[PDB]
Amino acid sequence: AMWFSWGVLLNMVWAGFAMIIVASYTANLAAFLVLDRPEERITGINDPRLRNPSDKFIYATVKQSSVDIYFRRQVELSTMYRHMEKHNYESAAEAIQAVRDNKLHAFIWDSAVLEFEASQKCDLVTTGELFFRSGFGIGMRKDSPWKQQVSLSILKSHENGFMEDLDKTWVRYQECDSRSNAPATLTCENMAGVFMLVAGGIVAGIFLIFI
Amino acid sequence: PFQSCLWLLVGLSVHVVAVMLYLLDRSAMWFSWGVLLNAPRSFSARILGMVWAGFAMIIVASYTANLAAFLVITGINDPRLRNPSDKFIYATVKQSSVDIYFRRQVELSTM
Amino acid sequence: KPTMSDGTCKEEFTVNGDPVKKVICTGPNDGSPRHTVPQCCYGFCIDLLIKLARTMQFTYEVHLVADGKFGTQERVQNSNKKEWNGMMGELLSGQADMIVAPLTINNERAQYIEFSKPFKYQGLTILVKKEIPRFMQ
Amino acid sequence: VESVDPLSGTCMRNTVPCQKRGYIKKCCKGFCIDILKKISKSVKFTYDLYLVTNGKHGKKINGTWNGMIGEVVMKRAYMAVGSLTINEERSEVVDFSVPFIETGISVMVSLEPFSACVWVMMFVMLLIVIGKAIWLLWGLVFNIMVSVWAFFAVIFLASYTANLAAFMIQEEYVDQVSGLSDKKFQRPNDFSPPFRFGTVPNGSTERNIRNNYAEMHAYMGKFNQRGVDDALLSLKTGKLDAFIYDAAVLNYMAGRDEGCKLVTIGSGKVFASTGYGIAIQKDSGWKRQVDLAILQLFGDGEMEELEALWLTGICHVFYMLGAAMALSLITFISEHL
Amino acid sequence: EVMSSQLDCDNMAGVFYMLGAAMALSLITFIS
Amino acid sequence: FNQRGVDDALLSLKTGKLDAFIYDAAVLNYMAGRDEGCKLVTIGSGKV
Ligand SMILES: *[C@@H]1O[C@H](CO)[C@@H](O[C@@H]2O[C@H](CO)[C@@H](O[C@@H]3O[C@H](CO[C@H]4O[C@H](CO[C@H]5O[C@H](CO[C@H]6O[C@H](CO)[C@@H](O)[C@H](O)[C@@H]6O)[C@@H](O)[C@H](O)[C@@H]5O)[C@@H](O)[C@H](O)[C@@H]4O)[C@@H](O)[C@H](O)[C@@H]3O)[C@H](O)[C@H]2NC(C)=O)[C@H](O)[C@H]1NC(C)=O
Ligand SMILES: *[C@@H]1O[C@H](CO)[C@@H](O[C@@H]2O[C@H](CO)[C@@H](O[C@@H]3O[C@H](CO[C@H]4O[C@H](CO)[C@@H](O)[C@H](O)[C@@H]4O)[C@@H](O)[C@H](O)[C@@H]3O)[C@H](O)[C@H]2NC(C)=O)[C@H](O)[C@H]1NC(C)=O
Ligand SMILES: N[C@@H](CCC(=O)O)C(=O)O
Repeated sequence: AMWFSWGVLLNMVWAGFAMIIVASYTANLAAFLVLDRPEERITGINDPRLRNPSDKFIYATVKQSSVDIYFRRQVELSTMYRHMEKHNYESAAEAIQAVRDNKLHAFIWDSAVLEFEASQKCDLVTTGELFFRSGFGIGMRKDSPWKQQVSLSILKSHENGFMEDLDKTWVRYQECDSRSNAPATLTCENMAGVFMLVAGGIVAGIFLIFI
Repeated sequence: PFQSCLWLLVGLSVHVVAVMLYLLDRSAMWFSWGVLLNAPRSFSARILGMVWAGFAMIIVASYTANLAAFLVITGINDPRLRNPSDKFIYATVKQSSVDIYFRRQVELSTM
Repeated sequence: KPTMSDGTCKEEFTVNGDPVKKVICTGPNDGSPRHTVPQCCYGFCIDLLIKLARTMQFTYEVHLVADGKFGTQERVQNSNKKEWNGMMGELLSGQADMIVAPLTINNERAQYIEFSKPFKYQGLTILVKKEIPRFMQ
Repeated sequence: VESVDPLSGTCMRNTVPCQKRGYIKKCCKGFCIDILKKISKSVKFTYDLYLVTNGKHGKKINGTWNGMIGEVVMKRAYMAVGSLTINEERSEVVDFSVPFIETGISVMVSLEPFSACVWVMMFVMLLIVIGKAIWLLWGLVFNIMVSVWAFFAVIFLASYTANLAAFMIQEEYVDQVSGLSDKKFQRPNDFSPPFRFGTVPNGSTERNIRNNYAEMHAYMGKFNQRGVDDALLSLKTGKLDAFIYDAAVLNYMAGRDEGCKLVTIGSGKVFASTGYGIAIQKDSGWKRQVDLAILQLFGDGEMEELEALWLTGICHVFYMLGAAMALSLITFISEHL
Repeated sequence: EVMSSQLDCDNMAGVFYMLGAAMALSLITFIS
Repeated sequence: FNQRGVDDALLSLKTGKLDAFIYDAAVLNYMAGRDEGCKLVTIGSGKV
């Protein structure tokens, strides 16, 4: 009866309960892999942790920067500005290093930079939403013909694949990856533990149940 | 999924597997259909039978996974209401509180 | 990147075999004593500057910002005088002739200095540290 | 452009009046309309809006233009608002404002779970537990001390299914275009079924494609279609594979569609990065104030609101067996050794 | 809402109900 | 079983000294919406 039970379990009513236990095991193993942990992330600038910040969630930006100006000259961004104006860093590097060393909870900055830091570092991920769709330009002193020349040159640069190659050799040159598709493959650690347990039981069985 | 394409492909591959097994031996049908639906031993083609069992297990796993995959207005701020047309017709009760709500409001004119 | 022993940049190529160019850029070495030393600038804005120098034939002397910021206006120490600090602060003072850098095009800065067509249509997002990943029946 | 209100005889709602040529009255709304109203309320100037009756966006016939740009350079209209792509060509005769909407050229088309160590660990465990022993161990892996090894194998099956499902819920593969730097569009006659893709004539995308890749414009010379909606319907029908068109328009069209089958190429990348703008008279005095106005709209954040008001969207094995046959041929060579 | 299922340790849950029905069937098969 | 302080009661519920907590609807909804983690939740779909 032992060989029958252990044979049916490890592959009429007992076979039904065995098939049910196997199906339940497979279903639970699928549910504990296809899904994920409770959602905990920043949904953009409209996130409640930024609207009414505290000592728990500390976020800022680069001191004396475009973000600083953006948060400055606006009435509905008064609280956020008042909050950031006490944690701002002198450079972007120190801020990234801060949010990397778990000093900051968030860091407002350019997408062309933050999405680049998510390409050269898997521990740093950009937020959800995107605001202030501006752009980077060439600084020109007052009204100068060099402004028109440079602007025409940039227009001609975008006209072809110059900026495309400039992006493919600097921006698109990502070293890391994107975990948008979270369950990539099965962890080898679990299979290692299963192999350890199986080989252990097989060893103990070959040392006891053998003779 | 994949309709009768992958089905007839796996079927022709099964017939080719039985043909290759019969060519390696000199029964095969019972082995192929037996391994596929869950039987000569050895015959210098047992490895091909193991590979066929692997392909069968992969087929079963793929079928189960695909069977599990093919089984398992955003409010007032919906774009279908912000800029309506003759396709998305919506309204309310004439001379009601909703009517009053949408009436006296500058940003709720269009609706 | 810091210069070599004889003031030069290591000709490092790309993965495809592209010789990345570099230009000598004088700036600060590093609660912080003032010190001006030449360094090696290389990247997007540098290649773009090389392209602009290729199109419009003009010699250039690349240098870094005296401070660590970009360009924001601020009140003076006295008499309430609006003065810009940063790269724009150097551009208005004549210390610089052109700003080739991640310079956001906004309304406040445009009222003093002119901007060209956006060579990088970026935006403003948030950077957050990722969470914890890391036969058990 | 919506028709005027027949219940009054004039333009209704928050729409602005615009003529269309001997000209009839028509109401105008949308994104660039709100932008125009905002900058008219900022720069403070009265404006007479009207639809162009000579061409569309802007092209170059012989030596003169025949679009909105032509309407500007011929002193027939001071400014030009709407979907107008900025390039080096148009910016030569007229001027452009700071881009309020970023766009460009884009296209809109219609064993993995098991780790590499798992395959070696299974073969190593089968080697430890020969002759028929290997066949029994590998046979029990699929579908009395071996019983335990069966139990584990059962688990190994469960995971092999579970993970697979996960691997089916993770990866979202699609027939994405390999870009403009690919041979998939540079050589449509190379493959067996000729990829049918085209664009609109007299456009900025058509003027940029012919100046970046002659082959594209050469092949799309007969694959060109008139009308964006007609092109979309051609995509839905099956007479057209992909569509090369403006980025913003394609994004909105992908966001707002009768169904949800159409989608931009890739995650949302755009070749030839540019942006919409406002074409005004060359060497004018409004360029400065207009730029300051639009940038003020950027700083205020109203641009995001207007982008969420109008541009808002509602959408968005056997080969291994063949290798076993090669392994069977290698095993057939050892049998006759 | 992703975790592990243990089906608790109280009341009349699954499997045990099937074992009970099998016990009743066995009671009807042993008394026959 | 009366407890003083809403935060203390929530901390007691997170500790295990309190099974449930009967309190104002809005405060509990906000507290469940915004917390240190995502463990606390209102009874039912949102009945009051
Ligand atoms: C993108 O941009 C391109 C252009 O850049 C657009 O293409 C134009 O599209 C329009 C609309 O489809 C085309 O116009 C069509 O033409 C066809 C065929 O021609 C019709 O009209 C001609 C008239 O020309 C003849 O006659 C004149 C003069 O007539 C007589 O008297 C003259 C003086 O009194 C004398 O000088 C003449 O000698 C003559 O005796 C001649 O000058 C000319 O040589 C011709 O003989 C008729 O002859 C035809 O029978 C026919 O009716 C029409 O069928 C259509 O109705 C429409 O009018 C235009 O040709 C296109 N141009 C080009 C260059 O392609 C695209 O449409 C744009 N795309 C989008 C999406 O907007
Ligand atoms: C970053 O910038 C800093 C600038 O503030 C750099 O600091 C400087 O570093 C140098 C190198 O160590 C310091 O030492 C200098 O040495 C020279 C040489 O004279 C000596 O050697 C001769 C023999 O050759 C000997 O006969 C003399 O008696 C001296 O012993 C001196 O002339 C200088 O005065 C100086 O001592 C500098 O002191 C230091 N400058 C400052 C202002 O601190 C720093 O090196 C830079 N870092 C990098 C990585 O480049
Ligand atoms: N945006 C283009 C028209 C649309 C297109 O060519 O994709 C223009 O202004 O010329």
